[PDB]
Amino acid sequence: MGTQWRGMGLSLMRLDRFRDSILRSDEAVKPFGLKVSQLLLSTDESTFDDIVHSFVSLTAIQIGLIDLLSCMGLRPDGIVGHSLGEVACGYADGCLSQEEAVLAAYWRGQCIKEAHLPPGAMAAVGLSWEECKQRCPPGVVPACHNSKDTVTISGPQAPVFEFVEQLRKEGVFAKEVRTGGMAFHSYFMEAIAPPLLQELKKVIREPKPRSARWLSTSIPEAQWHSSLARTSSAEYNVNNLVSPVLFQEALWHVPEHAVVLEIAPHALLQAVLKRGLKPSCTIIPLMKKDHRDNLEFFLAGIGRLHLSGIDANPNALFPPVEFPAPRGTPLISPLIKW
Repeated sequence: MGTQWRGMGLSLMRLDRFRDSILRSDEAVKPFGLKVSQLLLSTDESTFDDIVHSFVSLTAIQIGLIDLLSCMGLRPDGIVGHSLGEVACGYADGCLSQEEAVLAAYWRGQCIKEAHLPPGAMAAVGLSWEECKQRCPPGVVPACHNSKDTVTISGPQAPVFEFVEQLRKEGVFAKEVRTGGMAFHSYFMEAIAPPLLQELKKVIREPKPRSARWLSTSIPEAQWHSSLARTSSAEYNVNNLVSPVLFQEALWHVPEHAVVLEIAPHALLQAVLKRGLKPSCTIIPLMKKDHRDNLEFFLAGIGRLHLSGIDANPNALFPPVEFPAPRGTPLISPLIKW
């Protein structure tokens, strides 16, 4: 979360595949009365202010991007999700269905609102994971282990603000992240677990095993053989919501020279990936916040991908060209140089 911005995805909606995927997601979530397309074309900035709308739109956009990438034939060798979007990771891995993932995200959002818990805020802290975790005041714990340098914590706004100001007193980098006014990955969510799991079981009926490529970021590596990690069951998603995000831990398994694509409406985690990844790795945003033409940025990302040695054919994105070609098409043989 935290990447949604007003007007996101409109540029890419011009593509046939993306619009079709968005329509399918909207149909999937149709019964509840929410239209992802309506949200995307929505003009009010507050449209993404709603947690439900933000979650649904983010999941839909991630699924659409995955569909576009699969259209060209790209087959990921690894998969890593960070807090929300784990469900999108599941859909990419094949263990989940588009309708299943969309419904899961929507139900997560809905149950989140129905909790009506006290306000919760997260602030990014320049302090490392170990020092912050021990230094955390009561009611504040390590929220997400983004990287060695940067760790985020979640808790009641009062102690969170007090510790943020105290840390800023030392000069350590501090910054509050837009949490929608509510905490995550903390004891707070623990209350919401029962109803959320009930809804997911109502939604998830045939859990499928997690693939080898997918690396759970909510299940510590020592437990990756556990019952939870085996299948992307509703319980796994609930734990994903409640448990701390061990994003940094999984990064160490990224092989050298790997090409890392950031499947997201906004390339938020680019800096974290650069800091916490092997220098040989390469990063490609695939989408920029409030960019003039997100389609151009996506095409540039695909081009950079092609420059990286991976094979991707842009023709799949657009409608097929009828053949044979019209007479007068320029000769190609003269253009070849040896």
